[PDB]
Amino acid sequence: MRECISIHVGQAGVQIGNACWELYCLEHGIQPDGQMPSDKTIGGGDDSFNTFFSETGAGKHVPRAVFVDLEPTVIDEVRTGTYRQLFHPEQLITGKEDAANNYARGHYTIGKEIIDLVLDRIRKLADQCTGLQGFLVFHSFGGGTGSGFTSLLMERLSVDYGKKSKLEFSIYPAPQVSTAVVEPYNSILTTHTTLEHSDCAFMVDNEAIYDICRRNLDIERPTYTNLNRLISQIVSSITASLRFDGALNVDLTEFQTNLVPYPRIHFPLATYAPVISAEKAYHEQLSVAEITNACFEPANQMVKCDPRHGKYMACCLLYRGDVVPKDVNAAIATIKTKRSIQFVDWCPTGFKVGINYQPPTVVPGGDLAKVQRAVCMLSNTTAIAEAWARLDHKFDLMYAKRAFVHWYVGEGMEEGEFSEAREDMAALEKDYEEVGVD
Amino acid sequence: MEVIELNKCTSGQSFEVILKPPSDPSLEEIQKKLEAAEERRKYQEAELLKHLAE
Amino acid sequence: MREIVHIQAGQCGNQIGAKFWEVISDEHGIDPTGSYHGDSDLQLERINVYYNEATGNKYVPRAILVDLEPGTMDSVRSGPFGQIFRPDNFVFGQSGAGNNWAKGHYTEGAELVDSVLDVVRKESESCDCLQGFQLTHSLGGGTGSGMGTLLISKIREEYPDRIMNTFSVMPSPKVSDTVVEPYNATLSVHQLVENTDETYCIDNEALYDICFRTLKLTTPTYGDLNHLVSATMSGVTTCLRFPGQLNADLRKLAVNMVPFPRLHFFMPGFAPLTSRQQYRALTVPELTQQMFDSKNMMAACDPRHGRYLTVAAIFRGRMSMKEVDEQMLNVQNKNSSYFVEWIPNNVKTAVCDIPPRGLKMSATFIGNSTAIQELFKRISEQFTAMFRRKAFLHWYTGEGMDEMEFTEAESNMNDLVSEYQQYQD
Amino acid sequence: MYTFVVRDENSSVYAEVSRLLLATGQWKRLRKDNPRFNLMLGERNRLPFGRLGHEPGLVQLVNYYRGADKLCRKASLVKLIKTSPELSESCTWFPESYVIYPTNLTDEREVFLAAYNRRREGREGNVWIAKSILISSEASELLDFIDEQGQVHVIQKYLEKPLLLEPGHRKFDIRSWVLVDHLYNIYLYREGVLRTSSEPYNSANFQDKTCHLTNHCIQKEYSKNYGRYEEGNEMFFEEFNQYLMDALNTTLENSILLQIKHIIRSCLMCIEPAISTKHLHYQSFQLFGFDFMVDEELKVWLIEVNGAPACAQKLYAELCQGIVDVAISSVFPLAPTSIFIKLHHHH
Ligand SMILES: Nc1nc2c(ncn2[C@@H]2O[C@H](COP(=O)(O)OP(=O)(O)OP(=O)(O)O)[C@@H](O)[C@H]2O)c(=O)[nH]1
Ligand SMILES: Nc1ncnc2c1ncn2[C@@H]1O[C@H](COP(=O)(O)OP(=O)(O)CP(=O)(O)O)[C@@H](O)[C@H]1O
Ligand SMILES: Nc1nc2c(ncn2[C@@H]2O[C@H](COP(=O)(O)OP(=O)(O)O)[C@@H](O)[C@H]2O)c(=O)[nH]1
Ligand SMILES: CN(C)C(=O)c1ccc(F)cc1Br
Ligand SMILES: [Ca+2]
Ligand SMILES: [Ca+2]
Ligand SMILES: [Ca+2]
Ligand SMILES: [Mg+2]
Ligand SMILES: [Mg+2]
Ligand SMILES: [Mg+2]
Repeated sequence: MRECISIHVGQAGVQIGNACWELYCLEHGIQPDGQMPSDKTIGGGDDSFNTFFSETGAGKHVPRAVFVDLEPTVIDEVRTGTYRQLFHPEQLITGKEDAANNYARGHYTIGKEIIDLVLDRIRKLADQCTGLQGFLVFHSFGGGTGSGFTSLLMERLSVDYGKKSKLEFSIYPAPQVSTAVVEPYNSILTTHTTLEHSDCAFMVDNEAIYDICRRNLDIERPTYTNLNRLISQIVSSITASLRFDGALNVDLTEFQTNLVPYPRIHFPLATYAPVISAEKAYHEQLSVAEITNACFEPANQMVKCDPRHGKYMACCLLYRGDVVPKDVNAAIATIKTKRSIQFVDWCPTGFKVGINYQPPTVVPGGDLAKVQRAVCMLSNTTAIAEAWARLDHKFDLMYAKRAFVHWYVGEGMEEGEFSEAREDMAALEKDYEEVGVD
Repeated sequence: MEVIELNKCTSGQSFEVILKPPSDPSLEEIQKKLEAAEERRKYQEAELLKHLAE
Repeated sequence: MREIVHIQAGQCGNQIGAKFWEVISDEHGIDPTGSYHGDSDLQLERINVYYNEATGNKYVPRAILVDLEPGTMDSVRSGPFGQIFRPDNFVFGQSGAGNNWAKGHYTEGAELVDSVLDVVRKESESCDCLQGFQLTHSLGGGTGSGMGTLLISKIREEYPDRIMNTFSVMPSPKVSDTVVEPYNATLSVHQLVENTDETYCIDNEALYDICFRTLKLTTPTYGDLNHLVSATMSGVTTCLRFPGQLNADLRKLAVNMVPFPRLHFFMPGFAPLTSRQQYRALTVPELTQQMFDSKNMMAACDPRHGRYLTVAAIFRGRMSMKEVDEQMLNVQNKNSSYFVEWIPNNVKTAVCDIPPRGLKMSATFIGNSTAIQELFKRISEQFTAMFRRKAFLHWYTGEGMDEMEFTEAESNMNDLVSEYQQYQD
Repeated sequence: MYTFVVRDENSSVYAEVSRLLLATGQWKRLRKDNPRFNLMLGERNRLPFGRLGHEPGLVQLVNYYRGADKLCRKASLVKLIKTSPELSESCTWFPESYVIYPTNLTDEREVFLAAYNRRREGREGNVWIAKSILISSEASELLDFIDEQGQVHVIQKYLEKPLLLEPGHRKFDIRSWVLVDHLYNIYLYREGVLRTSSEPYNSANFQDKTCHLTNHCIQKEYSKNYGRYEEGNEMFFEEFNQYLMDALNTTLENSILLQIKHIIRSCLMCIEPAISTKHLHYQSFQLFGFDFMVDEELKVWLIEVNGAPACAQKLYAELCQGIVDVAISSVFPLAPTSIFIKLHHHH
């Protein structure tokens, strides 16, 4: 049994982390007070859920998490929320004034004076691990803290924990739920200084989560609560293998091996289905072939793109529910004869498949409905580069006029780090095209 | 259409299917980046105060 | 706990500020004695942003009243809410400024500035974490213009990394006290260019034309103009005074509205504006057609003569947020020739559930528009029409100023016009 | 008030569409780099599809189906036909073709020689054509001509028995314009053209390519009888239909039109699961120009498919207006007797 330490940075990272650990508890049977009736080893044990929860002599199950925000308003929701008893105060770190959506401010100005503190709190969670696997980092692209402070924390974690792996859950900026104009800058700044420090990154485009809420859940104007309860469902499915008995994705190392053959291309696309409204009278339950066939629809991708005009490098299918291998293979055959799935000639055309028999848990009173089976597909497609193209294009439009650039230089950053960062994306985009197009 | 490495436990099972075969900055350097920008903030604020003194 | 420090200076500064505290104090359930009597916890959530909590559950505004004559401030202390302001926060002289920028900035004002900063420092020292400052004042007078900018220059010296925000009233010959108002305004504008992050331009002529033409006021008065500024000030500050994550911090707002350090002069707007057909409910489409209409803008500038660098909208009231987005996206998509295409998504919309007093719903417009150059063009034209003949210069040279400093203020603002011009293309 | 942008100044077709849109008073043109657009008339090469469908509140539409180059490229078309089971290698309406890469760079060189040596042995007609033009009956010259270049080429069977119009004894081809809207309905323009050759067909001299190539630019450049029989070497369906009835005692519908409507279906239906925008975040629609050949047995063969074709001068008005009815207005309705023929199919 090896431990996994989760790190939530910024508002988006913190709220999403609040919805995952809420979901983790309902899944593993943990109550708000940290008590777990099904755990027969009191204050000890090396079970599959112990990779995410430590135990106290009193029987409390404490998440292996650390929350970090440069302003206390968002983390204060955790200290008084439903699951306040789960964490102790050390795990929650808050500042006094934020980064004002300025990467330079979160990385340099404010980050420098708080970096040593975070590491020390993280070192305390590491001092409980008998064999720490790595870290799961949740943050946003647009926020000054989520972008600026994350890249700095990543640089430092590669120094204090060299051999340890580091995965990202990043939030792609979408104008429909953002009031910041400089989020392109931040996104492209953080992705540059973070690239060589992350082993595998799952981008969730708010635009995708937004339309999935409006279309499937019939929410006219979704709130962050709606978005986070869905995002944590995907996260739960991706982390399940680490928290349950199983043989696929049993530790963070298996994610890079099974999903990232080329290092810089460590952004797998995620697809999820089904997402059914809870307010529905009563839905006809989908089969294995129907939910699998849905994983190849742009409508339920975490990043809107067209995989048909890309080339897959790897592919995983995580099933949760009443599913058996006989049904999985059946659907795959039928899909290959219909769909357009072009692999790269230096990778096998295969699918690693995991199955967990416990169906997806739903938050009481949430928006999602209880389904008997559901799947999450992690596919490394060159089609995700479309996201980088859009983002890069917006960057070019502003930087051409140096718009807003003074706010970054005013916090000590050099104007050169802009182009240097943008040239790295230009290289990232070329690596995708060299691997996909003919 | 082959199914290899079938692993089964009580909570589930995982396997593989093959359709077709194929064909850092040290601690010293980060403290310098941080202290370098902090020096350009100090020089920009000094020039601001110098302007205000004039 | 993100506290703001309010400062009002001069005749215009204090009367407008006074009404401002009258307007928001009503929205937060604060009575003229400081006691709270609202009915919604949303009223107190962000109350410590503009108010200090004294003993007995009393809420004392975080405001500093400044003037070089006692007249105007005596009226505030005897006005409606005058009793609510901290007694020590009244800092005033007796000389007066004689509507002279030089007196407010170099001679009279200089003698009183140190003691006003003594009070600002006393308010900041109590703040758990200070966002920044906001100053209400006029630019055509002598105190709020001459001494006001002196305070900003000195505040930025003692707090160089805090946000400096101002509500500036621009003079107009149609609403003119003295003929030296262009001199005073041209001299302040250079200070605001250098030492302020955000400045809400408010042209008195626009306020006049709005009262005469739209509101149907036969003979408008300063009080009528101040009502609008109150409603407008109450509007732009909604982001900061209630639970809204859209434009929370002054620095965040500045970071999203100011693409360039010097172009930070905003055009504010308000809707509805109805004459006493006043009970009619106003639909979301109507709110948006007026909010962008020039006749609802208070800079007296035609936005269709320039381009929008950034735009912030705030909608207050129980309405369809889905319908808000739809109409906002409609305005952009039907007039995308007036929004610069080199700033993606330069139009942001915030929603607030608590409406202003006496309105089922309203909207507030905040626009960083290159058309604001039309304002600085009128001032620079009136300035030159006199400075070429050295007319009325003795009032200033007699206070220690040189014709050189006037020539520089001139050239410094003609440069500001040119700057707004290269970005309009 | 709908809005659109233009990114292809050289397009003679959509240039007219842009003129008709503004003549409606309900469409507004924007700069070619403004992303707040309802409709895009995109560039031919490297159209930025990845940036479409990401503007909130806007339903965006584009005039190029992403991935249609599979059908509008010489080597791509051949590869598509021989690999797609919907078309099979035994396809009867497409000339036997092979993809040949130059030796200075898969490749079907040896496969072509086998079928070539089989024809020279059986006394059959062994005349092939290379393109990406040379016509020769010797395998040595066709291959040697490709090596002298540096791009991919295609060698397919040359129809030695083409149908010849009389008087004249001249070759010709047929151009059919097909429009596909966002719902993937296949509309065929009721009006086609025949870009005819003004020179008599001669099968004993492939050196002079004036009587073998029916292109409008080659006939108007290397032909000495241009415009003799019909205006601009373009005979339309009415006249060509009357001719078929007078000489052969049959109609254009029965003899050729049925095969054309069948080819257009089998090609477009084949790639529908690959380019469809039925569940995409944006919508697509494209105009196509199919080039057919007809032999002396009244059998229709498919030559190539143009993804950015032009139109006959006489038919610019009627067709462009039709593109606005079924493709644009059906998505952005404004405030007949269709000039198309819907080719129903199973989606
Ligand atoms: N999906 C999702 N996105 C969020 C959430 N909160 C913020 N965002 C997105 O994050 C982006 C802004 O980043 P923030 O997380 O608010 O910034 P921050 O980390 O708090 O850093 P500061 O700039 O200092 O405030 C916007 O594009 C939002 O759409 C959330 O709870 N869920
Ligand atoms: N296998 C074949 N049999 C008979 N004729 C052929 C042929 N292949 C090509 N041609 C002749 O070549 C001409 C078409 O050439 P092709 O279309 O390959 O070049 P191109 O694409 O530059 C012209 P366009 O795109 O305008 O149709 C036709 O007029 C046809 O007569
Ligand atoms: N909107 C508004 N403008 C005013 C008011 N009082 C004065 N002004 C304007 O301010 C300018 C005079 O400035 P004033 O406040 O008298 O200067 P002071 O000496 O600093 O107080 C003139 O252009 C007036 O039009 C007022 O109550 N409301
Ligand atoms: C002297 N003077 C400018 C005024 O009394 C005045 C005030 C307000 C107004 F709207 C119009 C006028 Br006029
Ligand atoms: Ca245990
Ligand atoms: Ca590493
Ligand atoms: Ca004195
Ligand atoms: Mg924040
Ligand atoms: Mg006065
Ligand atoms: Mg061609």
